[PDB]
Amino acid sequence: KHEHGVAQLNVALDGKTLELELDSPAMNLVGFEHAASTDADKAAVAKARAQLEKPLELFALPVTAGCSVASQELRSPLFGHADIHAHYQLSCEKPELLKLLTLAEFFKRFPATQKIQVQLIGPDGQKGADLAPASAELKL
Ligand SMILES: [Zn+2]
Ligand SMILES: [Zn+2]
Repeated sequence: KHEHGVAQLNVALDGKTLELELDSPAMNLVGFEHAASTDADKAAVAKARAQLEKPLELFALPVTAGCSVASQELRSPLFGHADIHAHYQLSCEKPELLKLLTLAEFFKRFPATQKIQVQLIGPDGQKGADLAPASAELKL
């Protein structure tokens, strides 16, 4: 799907491993999808790329759970419709303390995003949910 204002989040939590795949039209992240001609356009892309480099902050992961970034890919053309793909593998020393997942911070920092669609998979099974700025929590 490429619906402006909607992003997909796949989440896989197995023991100490946390895996996060975000797919999004750029419209909700930089505010356009045209090539980055100008240099008030180039700044807008650098800002986005920077917030996407700090997943512990953007996904508001508890510090209690001792989560570390193992690895991180950010593919996009901007790095005539355009997507942005972000992939993160994370290692958490105390995953028992990963109770909830808030996209509150995400909606804060990319407010042109109206909805995120979450797949979660753990050893417990598969969970699905539309998150909105109102309703932005999911129980793991
Ligand atoms: Zn588009
Ligand atoms: Zn990927």
